[PDB]
This record gives sequence, structure tokens and C-alpha cells, in this order.
Amino acid sequence: MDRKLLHLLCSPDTRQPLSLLESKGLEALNKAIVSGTVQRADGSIQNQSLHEALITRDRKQVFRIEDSIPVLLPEEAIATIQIANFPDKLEHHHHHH
Repeated sequence: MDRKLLHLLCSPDTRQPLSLLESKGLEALNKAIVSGTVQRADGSIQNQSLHEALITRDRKQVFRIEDSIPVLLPEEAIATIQIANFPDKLEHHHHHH
């Protein structure tokens, strides 16, 4: 354990194993959309609610799925830290990748 000596620590958060968003989380995104607090990477609000979505292992960001294609576009990525309805997972998220 050298966290304080590690003056340069960074993880591939943009290349960690993507998963499918839980239902209780999914409704939280849509709730936040209708609430008008879901701002995409650009900072603009999202109005189109979704039925499928991808979630980071850290549960920090969400990606959009449309038609059938997982939309991995940065501008289509939502930050859960902005989702005032997002339910906590009580897990210590650790990924060496």
C-alpha cells in the first residue's frame, strides 16, 4: 500500500469491462431525463428516454443503446454523479484494468 507515494495513478476507466444497466438504475436515468438533469458529455440535457443502457464497472458512467446498436459515443455517455435518482451499490469498485 503506497497510495501517498503513488504521485501518478491512472486507470483505463474508458476501457474497463462494460456491463448491462440494472433496472433500478435504468429507471433512475429515465426519471432524471424527465426531471431534466441528465446532461451528456457536451453539457446539454437528454430528452429521449431509453430501454437499454450500458454501465461502467465503477458505476460512474452510462452509455446509450439504440435500435440494437450499443452507442459508445462519448457525447451519448451519461454521468451517474449527475443522476439525483441513482441508487448506491455499496460495493468497493476496484479494477486493475
